[PDB]
Order: sequence, then C-alpha cells, then structure tokens
Amino acid sequence: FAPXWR
Amino acid sequence: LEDNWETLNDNLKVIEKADNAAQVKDALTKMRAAALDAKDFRHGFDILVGQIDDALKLANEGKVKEAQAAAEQLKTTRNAYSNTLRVPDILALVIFAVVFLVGVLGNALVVWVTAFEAKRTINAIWFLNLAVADFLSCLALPILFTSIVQHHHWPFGGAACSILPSLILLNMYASILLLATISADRFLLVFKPIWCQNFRGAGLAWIACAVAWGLALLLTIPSFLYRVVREEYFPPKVLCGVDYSHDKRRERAVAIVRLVLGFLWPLLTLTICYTFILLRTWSRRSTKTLKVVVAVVASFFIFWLPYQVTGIMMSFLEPSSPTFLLLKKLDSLCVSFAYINCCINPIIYVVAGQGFKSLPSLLRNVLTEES
Ligand SMILES: Cc1ccc(NC(=O)[C@H]2CCCN(C(=O)c3c(C)cccc3F)[C@H]2c2ccc(NC3CCCC3)cc2)cc1C(F)(F)F
Ligand SMILES: CCCCCCCC/C=C\CCCCCCCC(=O)OC[C@H](O)CO
Ligand SMILES: CCCCCCCC/C=C\CCCCCCCC(=O)OC[C@H](O)CO
Ligand SMILES: CCCCCCCC/C=C\CCCCCCCC(=O)O
Ligand SMILES: CCCCCCCC/C=C\CCCCCCCC(=O)O
Ligand SMILES: CCCCCCCC/C=C\CCCCCCCC(=O)O
Ligand SMILES: CCCCCCCC/C=C\CCCCCCCC(=O)O
Ligand code: NA
Repeated sequence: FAPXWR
Repeated sequence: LEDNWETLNDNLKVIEKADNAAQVKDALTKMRAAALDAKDFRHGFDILVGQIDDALKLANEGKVKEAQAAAEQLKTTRNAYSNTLRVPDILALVIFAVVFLVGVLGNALVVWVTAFEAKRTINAIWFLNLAVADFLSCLALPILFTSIVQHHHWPFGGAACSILPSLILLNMYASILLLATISADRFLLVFKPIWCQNFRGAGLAWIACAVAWGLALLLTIPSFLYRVVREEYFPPKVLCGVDYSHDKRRERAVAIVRLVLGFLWPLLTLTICYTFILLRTWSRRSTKTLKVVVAVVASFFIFWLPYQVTGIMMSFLEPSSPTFLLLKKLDSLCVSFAYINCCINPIIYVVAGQGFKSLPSLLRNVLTEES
C-alpha cells in the first residue's frame, strides 16, 4: 500500500 | 530534530519490511543514534531508546519476528512524543494552488471562446476538447490540496479516493490522444491536403474526439480499480492511495505500461510527426496555430517527465530501500509538476497571442483560425 499516486 | 524524527520513522518502515535480523539490527542501530542525537522530552526519548535496545537485543539473538514486534510497540510510544509538512509536500501545495487558479479561469475562458466557433472551425473543436480535459482535471485540486494540508488524511470517502486522484491520469491519456489527433490533422493539412478537402469536417473531428475520450477512460480504469482507502492508528487517520500489495510484478507492469503508452510511444510518434511538418515548413516560403500546438505538445513531455522517471525507478526498487523512501516523499511534488499541464495551455495561447485587443478576443484569433 502507498498513499497518493505511487 | 525534525530530521532525526524522519530517520526514526524511515528505519521503522525498514524493520517492518525486513528480510532478516541483520537489516533489523542495522535499522535499529540507526534509530538509536537518531534518538540520542535528538526533561519531559528527555523522558520520552529515554523510553524510546530502551525500547530500541529491547528490540536490538532480540535482533542480536537472531529473533527477527520478535524484534519486529518490539519495534511495532515503539510506534505506540511515539504518540506520547511541531507537525509541519515536508518540503516536497509544501512545494506541491504552492504549485497546486497556482495551477488551480490559472487552470480553472484560463481553460474556462478557452472553452467559452472555442464553444462559439466549434461548429464553424475544426481548430475550435480541438482546443475546446483540450481545455475541457484540463478544466476537469483542475477540479480535483482543492480536495488534493486539503488532504496534503491535513498530513495526507483523507476524509472524503472511498468513492472520491478512487475518482479524484485518477483525474490527472485521465488527463494524461485524454490530452495525449487529443494531441495525437490534432497532430494527425496538422500532418494531413500539410502532406495530404486533398484528403482534407474530401474528408475533414466537423463531424469526423467530433467522432475522433469521442473515441479519444473513450480510449482515455478505458486506459484509466485499471489504476482506478487499484485505489483504496486505508485506516491508520498512530496517529489515527485515513489514507487514500494505491494498493499493489503482494503483487510487486503488477506494480512494475503498470509502471512500465504507463511509461510506454503515456510517454515513450507518444514521444516517438509525435516527434516523427513534427519533424516531417517542420522540415517541410522550413524548406518552403499557417505557423501561428502550428507554433501553438508544438508548444502544447512540448509542454506535455516537459511536465510529465519527472513523474515518469520517479515512477519507473520506484517500481524497480525494494520498498525498504533508502532510494525508494526518498522517491516516495517526492510523489506529490512530481504529480503537482505534471498538473502544470492543466494550466499551461492558456498561458501558451496568451503569449502566442501577444505576438499577433481584449483577452477573449486575443484567444479567438489564436484558437479559431481556419486553414
Ligand atoms: C496513448 C497513445 C498515445 C499516442 C498514440 N499514437 C499512435 O499510436 C500513432 C499512430 C501512428 C500515427 N500517430 C502519429 O502521431 C503520427 C502522425 C500523426 C504523423 C506522422 C507520424 C506519426 F507517428 C499516432 C496517432 C494515433 C491515433 C490518432 N488518432 C486516434 C483517433 C482517435 C484517438 C486517436 C492519431 C495519431 C497512441 C496511443 C494508444 F494507442 F496507446 F492509445
Ligand atoms: C477494435 C478492435 C478491438 C476490440 C477488441 C475487443 C475488446 C473488448 C473485449 C474484451 C476487453 C477486455 C480487455 C481486458 C484487458 C484489460 C486488462 C488490463 O488492462 O490490465 C491492466 C493492468 O493492471 C495494467 O498493466
Ligand atoms: C524547470 C521547470 C521548467 C518549466 C519551463 C518549461 C515550460 C514549457 C512551456 C512551453 C513549452 C515550450 C517549449 C518550446 C516550444 C515552443 C517552440 C514552438 O512553438 O515552435 C514553433 C515552430 O518552431 C515554428 O517555427
Ligand atoms: C519505425 C518505427 C515506427 C514508429 C512510428 C509508428 C507509426 C508511424 C507511421 C508512419 C511514420 C511515417 C509516416 C510517413 C507518411 C508519409 C506521408 C507523406 O510523406 O506524404
Ligand atoms: C468519459 C469517456 C466516455 C465518453 C466520451 C464521449 C466524448 C464526447 C465527445 C463529443 C460528443 C458530442 C459530439 C458533439 C455534437 C455536435 C457536433 C455537431 O453537431 O457538429
Ligand atoms: C496504435 C497502438 C499503439 C501501440 C504502442 C506500442 C507500444 C507497446 C505497448 C505496450 C508494451 C509494454 C510492454 C509491457 C511489459 C509488461 C511486463 C510484464 O507483463 O511482465
Ligand atoms: C525518446 C525516443 C525514444 C522513445 C521511443 C521508444 C519507444 C519504445 C516502444 C516500446 C518499448 C517496449 C519496452 C519494453 C519494456 C520491457 C519491460 C520489461 O522488460 O519488464
Ligand atoms: Na494541457
């Protein structure tokens, strides 16, 4: 999992 | 002090995604140094260091899982320990703000100007569609802005988390497909003008635009489906992001396809297109619209490049690596730089217009000329 876009 | 605090959290993530005791121990050693480097505040750090030594003892014994558990308990202590934003996030905010103001007003004005000539001139249809894509993309910005201001907290729900961050990617494919269509039109006007006299009409232009929009949407769905919200606990909040967990191959696959379809293949094909067109023009004795479109095409690759470079790099890096962690912090900044595409067209139009009265009348002359 990674917040935002990448 | 603020830098040491990030050192703790960075190595904490390293421990979370560690393969063996050696990495856990190394990360914990750097945490200890950073904790000591950083009377009520002394106590908190003291409780932190002891917990690090507890975890460090376990890791030294070779007990990786038990050491990682003790490191997770360290996060519970952190809450008991100046909530300012990262430098890259702050720059992202500044850029976001400017792009929103310029892009909303600028492209609204373009849509206004080109809407009237849309059934009278092909160029108006092209520029109308580019503006609509840019305007729509800008609408997400206030909510993205807000979330970054609230330290990535996402209180807008799952639906908005899937859609709003996706609008910049939609804009990427829609813009470049429209530019591909516009470029094909420019190419034909120069090299196959008989085709243009037989075919070129408003009807075909609107169909090409429909397909371009449709294709863009289809290219956006896969990433759209992989966006999820995630609830955090220390400190408690809700994050909005991408989830390729237990699928590192897909993450890499998506990154590569986005690089090719969204950057490399358009770069190749449009550069070929305008090499043909410019050498033809420069060897002979319409440049106004042509000069505008070239500028818009150029600006697409200029402002997407950092996004594409960091994207590809992160996919080929382990999530526990220092370079990955650094690139992650830059993600919002890189997208904000890409977002400049959604306000740059009206700037280009006005500058190109200067080299020719009012603002809407100036756009009319630039955007609605007939070939
Ligand atoms: C994302 C993406 C970007 C650019 C391309 N370009 C290509 O494949 C290119 C295919 C070859 C033609 N072409 C050019 O840029 C081109 C031109 C103009 C002149 C001279 C050489 C060229 F190389 C692209 C193209 C494709 C489709 C349209 N029009 C269609 C009709 C409605 C929607 C687009 C216009 C140009 C393709 C994709 C794709 F296919 F992956 F979606
Ligand atoms: C005009 C001739 C062409 C028409 C041909 C009929 C097409 C429609 C039928 C099935 C489509 C199903 C397509 C499913 C493929 C999507 C899977 C995908 O995009 O993977 C995304 C991945 O996460 C990122 O790399
Ligand atoms: C570090 C951040 C830097 C951001 C700064 C970059 C902003 C780019 C703006 C416009 C792109 C224009 C690039 C040059 C394209 C214009 C040339 C042109 O219009 O060609 C006319 C044709 O040559 C007839 O002779
Ligand atoms: C060699 C790799 C090709 C990559 C581009 C793929 C699509 C290119 C389509 C055609 C390229 C050149 C088209 C030339 C058309 C000539 C018309 C004319 O000269 O009057
Ligand atoms: C969200 C992606 C799927 C929807 C894509 C549809 C894109 C719409 C593009 C143009 C549709 C309307 C056509 C214009 C009608 C008037 C043309 C005319 O009468 O001269
Ligand atoms: C007009 C059609 C345009 C065709 C463009 C040609 C570009 C090639 C398209 C995508 C190729 C990307 C290769 C994908 C790598 C996937 C990695 C993997 O699955 O393991
Ligand atoms: C700047 C001009 C150069 C850009 C033109 C290059 C066009 C490239 C077209 C498709 C290349 C396919 C890339 C294959 C990716 C391999 C993925 C993998 O090996 O995992
Ligand atoms: Na644009």
